[PDB]
Amino acid sequence: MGFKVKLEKRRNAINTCLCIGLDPDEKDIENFMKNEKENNYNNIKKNLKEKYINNVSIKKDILLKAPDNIIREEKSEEFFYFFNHFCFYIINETNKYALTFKMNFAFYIPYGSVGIDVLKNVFDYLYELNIPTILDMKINDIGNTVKNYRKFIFEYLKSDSCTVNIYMGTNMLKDICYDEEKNKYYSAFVLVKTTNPDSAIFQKNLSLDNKQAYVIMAQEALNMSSYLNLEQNNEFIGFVVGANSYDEMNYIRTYFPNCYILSPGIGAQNGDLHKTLTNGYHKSYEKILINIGRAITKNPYPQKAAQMYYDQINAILKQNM
Amino acid sequence: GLVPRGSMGFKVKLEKRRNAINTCLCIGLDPDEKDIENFMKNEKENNYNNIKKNLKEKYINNVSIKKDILLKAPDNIIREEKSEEFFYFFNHFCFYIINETNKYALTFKMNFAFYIPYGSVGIDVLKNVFDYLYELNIPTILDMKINDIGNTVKNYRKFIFEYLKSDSCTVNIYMGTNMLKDICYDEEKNKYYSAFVLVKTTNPDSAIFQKNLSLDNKQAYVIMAQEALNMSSYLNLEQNNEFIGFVVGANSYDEMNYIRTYFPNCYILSPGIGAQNGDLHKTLTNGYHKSYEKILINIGRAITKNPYPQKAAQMYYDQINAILKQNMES
Ligand SMILES: Nc1cc(=O)[nH]c(=O)n1[C@@H]1O[C@H](COP(=O)(O)O)[C@@H](O)[C@H]1O
Ligand SMILES: Nc1cc(=O)[nH]c(=O)n1[C@@H]1O[C@H](COP(=O)(O)O)[C@@H](O)[C@H]1O
Repeated sequence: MGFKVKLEKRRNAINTCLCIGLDPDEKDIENFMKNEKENNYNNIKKNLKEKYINNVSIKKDILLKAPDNIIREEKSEEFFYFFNHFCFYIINETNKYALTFKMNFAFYIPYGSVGIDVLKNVFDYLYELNIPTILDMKINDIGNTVKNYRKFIFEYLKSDSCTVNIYMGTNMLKDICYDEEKNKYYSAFVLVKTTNPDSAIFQKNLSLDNKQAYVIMAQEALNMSSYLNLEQNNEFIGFVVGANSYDEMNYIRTYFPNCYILSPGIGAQNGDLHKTLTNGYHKSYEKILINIGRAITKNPYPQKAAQMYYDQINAILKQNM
Repeated sequence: GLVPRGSMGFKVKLEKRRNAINTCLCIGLDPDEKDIENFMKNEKENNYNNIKKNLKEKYINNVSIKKDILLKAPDNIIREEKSEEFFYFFNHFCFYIINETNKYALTFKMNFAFYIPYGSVGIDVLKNVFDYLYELNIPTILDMKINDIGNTVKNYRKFIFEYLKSDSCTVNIYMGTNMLKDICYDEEKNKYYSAFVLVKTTNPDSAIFQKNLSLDNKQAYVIMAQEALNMSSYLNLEQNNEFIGFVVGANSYDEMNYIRTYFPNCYILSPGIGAQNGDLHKTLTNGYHKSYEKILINIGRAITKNPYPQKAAQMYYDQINAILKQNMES
């Protein structure tokens, strides 16, 4: 059924709220290319033994080839092959510690179409493993236009959820989280308080009747969730609250006690894991997803990086229990 | 004293084209699935008259992606290349619109959302569309409303300004204006780029944050506009012939007036004429600047869903130019 149910069931199976961010940059892909040479393509060889590699949509034949053969006979496909295999490696190494994976669209678009094929294969692979997914694309537009993102994200990729910037207004959510024609409902996290250094400029400095913009925005997002009856349908509108934004995390959790929060900003952005999880804590802890991207994906051994975040999260979750 | 194509800042490119064609029409190219399907059907019914005309154009030979496919005879596509049929008819639909309408366009605006919902195939089309517009030298806007943290948003900059070679893009600065340092500036190459930030949009509930939120008796959209310009100054964009401008809906007459009043020389991009029914005389009058290119009037479906887009475009060009004339003759 809904994302609410998928998250709950996965939390029951793995007992964490780690969200692993999969945001590969050019340097990471090139590094993977290089390491794999030095290592006799060990990680790619592992990827090929996994069963679900056989269920991805795009250029499967290419993906199943030996690296040595790709490099000589399918050179034009080398970037595709190593990019896709980088993502498969990270997933295969870390999925056992992940409540959910968040892929930031920005990392999949800058080479043109090739990265979108990779992104589709990444979502196919996670769907097959039944791991909850988030597309972080911060979508926003008028209703007629945004329906195309609903199609891309929820029908093409079959994502469970996405991120949305509702500064234009909340009506867009009607065309992102709801498909009237098909009677389908989808989940989204709206930007509330972000991690960038100048985030106060509009999110805090603007207000409406003694409340900061971020509170107004959170409240209006939940009002739209209500109008749509999302939770009735096991889907939700939640909040992106920065892991370096303790006061706001604390406020949001206090005043919206049962909201779903997605919290990026730990690791590469120096956010604080203990404070973030303590301030956003909920006993149904799928309601406080702690996103870790670069601190895992730019680590020579991502499994060990994932494991340590998993263990620390779990030790903090017990403290708060 | 002459600058070659591609070797000048967006400010200069817009002003030169405005001088040439004397309009502020921005043509929106937002093809939906029905548009592509309808094009395929109509071409099939008419022995591909419009595709055959596309294939005559010299610059189709200059686009980057799958020329081997694009330049095939249409009946060969249907028979021998069925897996490339959608790519071919989608790309030729966009080329057909461009070919029929470009002589009237100050700029074309492509909304990214229309090119993504089929996966990679639409991004190949979008790349070819931007390469084609670049060859024709027609000013471009990628309407993507991009936003993210600095490290992430750089990837959009690379896609939009290096891969597509767009002249400009739309940006949502609700996260903050620091992101503009990573969009309108590339520190590594020391290159500067142009953008339009969202100020007042056309959606029916746009007031809910843009007007309802305030700081010291100034509404959010005014604060956002000022902050964008402050960053533009800091970055020295206009000294490098680039700019940060504002998206202001064609239906937002009072907001357009305030913006032009308070920021007299700002660049405004105004969607909402045509399909969305905004008042053209009211918008163009409230947003008017004697340098026409500072009030771009976007028209999309009203042109692209018309059976005769060349004529539809000519009719909006003429209507706009008539209103420009009235504003110029006082
Ligand atoms: N959506 C976001 C809102 C935000 O405020 N900060 C942030 O980092 N993100 C995204 O989360 C991820 C953080 O990744 P990392 O800093 O763990 O690598 C990236 O995809 C960011 O673009
Ligand atoms: N960027 C926008 C901001 C906005 O407020 N309204 C709007 O319509 N747009 C875009 O302009 C175009 C309007 O096209 P049309 O209504 O003329 O077809 C579409 O790409 C919209 O997503």
